[PDB]
This record gives sequence, C-alpha cells and structure tokens, in this order.
Amino acid sequence: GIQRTPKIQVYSRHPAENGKSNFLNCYVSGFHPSDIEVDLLKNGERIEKVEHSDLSFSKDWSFYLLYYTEFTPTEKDEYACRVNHVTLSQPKIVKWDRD
Amino acid sequence: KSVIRQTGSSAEITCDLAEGSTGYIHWYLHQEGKAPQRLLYYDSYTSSVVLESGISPGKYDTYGSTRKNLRMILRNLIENDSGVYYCATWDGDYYKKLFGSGTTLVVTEDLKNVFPPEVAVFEPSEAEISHTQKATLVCLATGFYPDHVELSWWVNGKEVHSGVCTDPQPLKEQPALNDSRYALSSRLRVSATFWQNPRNHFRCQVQFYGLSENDEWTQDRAKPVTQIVSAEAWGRAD
Amino acid sequence: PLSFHVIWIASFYNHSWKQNLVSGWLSDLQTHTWDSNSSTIVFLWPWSRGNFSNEEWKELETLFRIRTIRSFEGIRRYAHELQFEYPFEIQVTGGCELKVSGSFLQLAYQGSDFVSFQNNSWLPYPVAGNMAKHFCKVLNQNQHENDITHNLLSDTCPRFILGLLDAGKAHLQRQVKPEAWLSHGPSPGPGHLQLVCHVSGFYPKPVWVMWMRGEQEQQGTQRGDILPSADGTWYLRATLEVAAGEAADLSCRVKHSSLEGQDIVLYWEGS
Amino acid sequence: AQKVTQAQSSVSMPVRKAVTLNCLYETSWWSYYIFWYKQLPSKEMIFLIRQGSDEQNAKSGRYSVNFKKAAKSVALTISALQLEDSAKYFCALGELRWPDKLIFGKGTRVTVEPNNPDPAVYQLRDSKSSDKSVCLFTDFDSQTNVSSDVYITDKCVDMRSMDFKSNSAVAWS
Ligand SMILES: CCCCCCCC/C=C\CCCCCCCCCCCCCC(=O)N[C@@H](CO[C@@H]1O[C@H](CO)[C@H](O)[C@H](OS(=O)(=O)O)[C@H]1O)[C@H](O)/C=C/CCCCCCCCCCCCC
Ligand SMILES: *[C@@H]1O[C@H](CO)[C@@H](O)[C@H](O)[C@H]1NC(C)=O
Repeated sequence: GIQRTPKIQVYSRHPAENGKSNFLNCYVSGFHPSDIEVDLLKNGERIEKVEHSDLSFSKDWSFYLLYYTEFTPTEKDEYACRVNHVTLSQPKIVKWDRD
Repeated sequence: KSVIRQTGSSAEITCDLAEGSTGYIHWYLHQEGKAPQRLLYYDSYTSSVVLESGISPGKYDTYGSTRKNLRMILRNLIENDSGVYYCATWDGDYYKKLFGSGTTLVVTEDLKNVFPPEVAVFEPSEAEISHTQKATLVCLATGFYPDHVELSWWVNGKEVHSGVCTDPQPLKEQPALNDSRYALSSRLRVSATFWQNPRNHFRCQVQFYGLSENDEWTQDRAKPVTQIVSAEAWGRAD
Repeated sequence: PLSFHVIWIASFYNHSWKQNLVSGWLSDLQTHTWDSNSSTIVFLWPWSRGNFSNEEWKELETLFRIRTIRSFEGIRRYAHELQFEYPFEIQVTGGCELKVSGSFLQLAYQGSDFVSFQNNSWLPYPVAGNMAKHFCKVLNQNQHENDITHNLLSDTCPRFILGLLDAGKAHLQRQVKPEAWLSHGPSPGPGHLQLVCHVSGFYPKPVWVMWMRGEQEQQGTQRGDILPSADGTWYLRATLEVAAGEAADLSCRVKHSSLEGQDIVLYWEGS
Repeated sequence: AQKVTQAQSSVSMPVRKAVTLNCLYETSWWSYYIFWYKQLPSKEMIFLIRQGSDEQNAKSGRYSVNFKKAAKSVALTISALQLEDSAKYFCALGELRWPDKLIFGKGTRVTVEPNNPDPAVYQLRDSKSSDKSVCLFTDFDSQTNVSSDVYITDKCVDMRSMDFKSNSAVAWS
C-alpha cells in the first residue's frame, strides 16, 4: 500500500581513532508506519544498551529516529546498523565506513 | 459446560480461567469444521468491550471480576450462534495464550426438539462364552438432543474404570434434518467369572443436559430437564 | 520561520496495543514531553518553561491530560464507525509561527493529510474523501472543545512562543565550532576514487563545505543530508568523485558562523 | 489479516510410530509467533509449543517443528505415538511484538491406530425387555475399513487399555 521504506544513514560523532571513545549514530528517516526495529551491530552481534531519540515526524508525516551508542573503535572491529520494517522483506544492514 | 437456548432469547456463560492475569480477556468462538475466531476483547482496566470486525453492536457483552467469575452474555441469539465458546488470556510473559474452559451452546428454533435419551443395556452374545471366554455388554442411548450426554458404567455400585470404550461423538438419527437427534453407543468387556455370576449388577447411566427451571414447557410429553437416565442388567447363570 | 508546535502520534496496531506520544518542538529542537504515568509536562530544558507561571503550567497539564485521554479513547471508540483500518496511525501537528503570530493545526490518517482546524472548525481535506468529512462532523460535535482549541491556537501559543524564545535566547544563539576529517568512499568506478569530507559537531545548522583545488570550487562536490547527534550539533558528508591521477592538490574547505572567518581546510594525501 | 490453512481432515498411524501435521500460513509480519494447540474430545485447549520467526526449529518435548520460513511452513512432528495423543490439532499465528488474537486454521484430527487380530461379528438383545437387536464387531482394526437406516458406529478405541483393544464396531437398525 502507501508505505514508505526507511532511509538508513550510519556515521560517527568524531573521526575514528583506535582506543579513543566515540559515538556511533544510525539515523532512520522517512518511513511509515512507525513500528520499526533498529539495532546496532558490533561484529555481527547486537549491541545492547543503545539509546534512541523520541519519535517524531517531518513535514510529509514520515517518521525519523536517531539511535546512538558509545563505543571505542578497534583495529579489527566492524560496526553496522540493522533495520526491520514492514517494507523490508529481509533486514537492511548499512555498514559504518572508516576508509 | 452445556447450554441450550431458543432463538430470540439471551444466554450468559461464565468462563473458568485458573487465575488469569486479571488483564485483557479475549472471547473465541469455535464451530465444527470451521476455524476458531476471536469474537470480542475485554479490557478490565477501563471496562471497554471492543467487538471484532462485522460483529453486531450489542450482540455480546462481558463483565465480572476476571479472576474466575467472568461472564459473557449473548443477546438476540440465532441458530448460527451454536458452538463452543472459550475465554483466553495472555500470561504475564506473553509466551502462551491460556484458554479457559469452553461451554457448548446449542440453539434450536423450538424448545420441543430437545428430548431426554432412552438408554438400553444389551447382554453379550452366547457365542462369546466359548470363542473368547470374555463377554461384552453394550449400552445404547437413543433419541436425545442435543449431544450433551455423559455415559458411565457402574458395577456393584461402583463407577467402572477399565475395559470400556465409547465413541466420542454420537451418530445422528437422520442427518437430513438440522434438528436431528443423535444416538450414542458404548461397549464394556467383562470376564466369564464375573458375568456368569447372577449376583452382579451392571448399570449404564447417561447424564443428559437439557432444560431446567424457568425454561418454559408446553408439550404433553415429559419435560426434557437435565437428568440422569439409566438402564441396567444382570448376568444369566447359564 | 520560527515555529513552535506540539505533535501527537497515536499508533493502533491491534485491538490490544495502542501507543500515544505527545511532544513539543521549537522547529527541529525538542523542548517538551508528556508523561502519562504522572500526567505531567516534562521540560527538557530549564528555559522550556518559557515565560508562564506555575499555575498556568498546571492548568495546561490538566487540559492536556483530559484532552489526551479523551482523544485516545474516542479514536478507539470511533475506529469502526470512521472506517479506521487496523493497524493505523493518527498524526497531529499544531502550533504557531514567527515577529508575528501565524497559527496552524492539522491531522493526518495513515500518513496522508486528513483534516485540519481552520478558524473555529475542523475542515476536511478534499482529497481525503467522505471519511474526513465524517471525522469533521464528529470533531465539531462540541462547540466548547472547538472554542478551547481556538483559544489555544490564537492566544496561548503566540504568547508562549515569544517568552520561550526570549528565555532560550542564550541556547539558540550559541556557537559551536565544527570539526572535519577526510576518508575514502566506495570506488565510483574503475580508475576513479571517492573522497569524503566529514563535518561534525557544528551548531547552528547552516554550514558551507566544498572540495577545492586551490581557489577553484570543485563543482562535483556532492553534499549530503545534515544529520543530528544526541547533543545539539550536526553532521554532514561531502563527496567528490575524481580520476585516480587527478586527486592531487585537492582539499576540503568548511565555513561556519562559529569559525569567525577562519575556514577549516583539510588537504588530501593519497599515499 | 493473515491466512492459515491445514488441509488434512484426519490421519492415522500405529502405536509407537510418528506422524507430521502440516500448517501453511500467509502473513506480512516480519516478527511473529506460531502456536500449536490440541483440542481434546471434552472441548479443552492445551498449549503445546510456540515457534519463533527469528528462532531455530523448536524441538521441545515429544514435539518438533519444521520452519520452511521462505516457504512459510510450520510442520509439527510428533514422536512415540500414544493413545492419549489422539485429539484435534490446530495451528495459529500471532504478532510477536504486539500479542493479540490468534488466526487459527481449520484443524486436523488424529486417530491412533490400535496396538492376535481375529475378525468376528456377534449379536445382542435387550435386557429390560425383548424386541431389540444389535450387532457387534470385535478385534479387526487391521481391516480398518469400517462402513438405508442401518446405523453403524465408527471404530472404537479410555483407561480401558488394561483390557485388550478388541475394537468394537457396533451397528443397529
Ligand atoms: C508536550 C506539552 C507541550 C505544551 C505546550 C504549551 C503551549 C501550548 C501552545 C499551543 C498548543 C497547540 C496544539 C493544540 C492542540 C489541541 C488539540 C486538538 C483538538 C482535540 C479535541 C479533543 C476533544 C475531546 O476531548 N474529544 C472528546 C469529546 O467527546 C465528548 O463526549 C461527551 C460525553 O463524554 C459528549 O458526547 C460530547 O458531545 S456533545 O455533542 O454533547 O458535545 C463529545 O464531544 C471525544 O471523546 C473525542 C473525539 C475524537 C477526538 C480525537 C481526535 C483529535 C485528536 C487530536 C488531539 C491530540 C492533541 C494532544 C495534546 C492535547
Ligand atoms: C512574560 O510574561 C508576562 C506576563 O504575561 C508578559 O507581560 C511579558 O510580556 C512576557 N515576556 C515575554 C518576553 O513574552
């Protein structure tokens, strides 16, 4: 029907420096309806204790959320954001980019 | 457990959930051959009944303390309302949905259709004495409507617990009519050292569920009140 | 376009689970929240109380409690009558703008414009059909509620927004310097590279980021969405696709109002 | 909402054997639960097992389930077939995130074939008075083909396992 798929964007609050604490953000915008399962993945496994903002919507009524977690990057550590939605046949994973 | 009503009346059933969660209770209707479906959802915290899609505005209502004494009432009931009604609730974990005791509602156009059963006991065949050395009494209840009957054997004044088989569902007398009465059969096997004893009683009794007090009756036949009707037999010495 | 508005989100998944969220926003920033447990208006900043007194805020708390509970229950009760199909969302935004007053209030069903409140009455969007007209007929049953809504939109919000802006002037006009870094992106194609300039930590929102070769702005610069963080600051990526041999002397320049004329310049190193 | 279909009206299998009941569902929920229930002849619902969409094939107790999640199939296999396991088995599904009503299927009955055989048919008469005749079939249960106004009771089985089965198919007219 009239359902809007989420836009998923992964980024970091500060440049990645190994051993230095930083923040990872996953921004999920422009989706409808609002029921969504956003998780942050460290090396595949789900990251527990993830904070997210209060639900809101833009001018065109589409919903957006911000999920963020504190983390210390390692040389061999990889991070991602995994989203489930009614518009997704399988969960969509957007990887963090560091060179 | 069993309720019999007439078209245009109302019926109040109660459901037995062990303790529930005193939360939100769903009422399910199950019919033979069909899939059970949720009829209404009752929220005790606000006393708000939300009916399912396509349900008449005042067909069903719910009330009472949800612990054990929870009632659902059906009004303006028609022939299609017959079936088994359950109440269910999700447990605290929301892991499983516990279903309460179901009650079978039978709706008839005329109350003159429910009738008590006639029960007969049948002694085993003579050829079973030498061929098998064991005998088989047969109990048959016929001419009762609806199927809400409970059959049991009693030997020497004690309810039996062995060697007895009963078909779970009765057999209709004439399936052409919607209001057809059914009949039930049962078999009970004994040995030759107990059946050949003349001083050995065999009483097959059926508890039949039908009308009760405040149920109007006008037929000249015996009023089909819920009652125990039994037949009995003794073993021939030879 | 300095606008303050309250948003209401009601999600009806099945007949058992219905979620309600009320929040207050100064444009992009969230300043208030509703607590159903305490039925209280939680202020997210010390200046979120704005300019009103404690008695006025308590009166607003009682009004919001009554309105939220009754509206939730009514949407539950009128669901089948109004042809609301489970699961469904009801979204509401209402407030005022600006120097000047400029009020507004509207409601969407299933993500599309459904109804709005215009002067003292709910008007249906023509494209929404007969369902919106029936919803407006239901919504216009009580004249007292419409009078309260008109008073809230035309009097309460314009008087509140001026005081909220004055009390939050220090926070709204604060300047936070950005930081920037450079990284590789996905290969656009054979013999080509993607250069990424990240700018994070700046406030307010407007910012200027461009790939340069000397003084020459590289018009292939692709500026992305401005993304938020948990703090008040923003993030933005600017990408440039170049030939592998043409990436020398490239740099990224960032202008922000906080930098006071000292643009951040980062230089690309491809070794 | 969603659709659930199990096509088998009834099945049969001997004692100390196994059988599987199929359940084909059609849903649009990315997270859901599939529940299996048993209905006794006394009209009582018993919880059997719950099946998670993001969980492996549940194999708790004497029951196992098969997840053709791509094909949307939840198959229920039972083990160590006993006499008490004869009932009407139903499969339903519900919302994992927001538990609510259950979308049941049409249902499927199971008839356990009984655990020496000697076909026979006797006749019996009334006790209180005369003028009544019935016919009986004992043992059998190997030729399980049991079939005007000739009323015939189906093949019999109730704590009567102490005595042999002696499957009693009675008829009367
Ligand atoms: C986070 C906190 C932020 C604080 C900010 C402070 C500054 C404030 C500044 C600006 C505020 C801007 C936003 C203003 C939003 C106003 C809300 C929209 C209007 C909602 C109106 C709801 C009215 C209501 O309660 N409805 C009820 C009144 O029913 C009455 O029931 C009576 C019997 O009990 C009678 O039957 C009566 O019928 S009559 O014919 O006899 O009169 C009948 O009218 C009724 O149950 C509900 C009907 C449908 C309502 C649902 C649709 C509206 C949803 C929008 C409201 C959400 C707003 C959330 C925040 C308040
Ligand atoms: C603060 O509130 C008082 C009382 O209503 C009012 O006179 C004054 O103008 C308000 N100040 C601002 C900046 O809105």
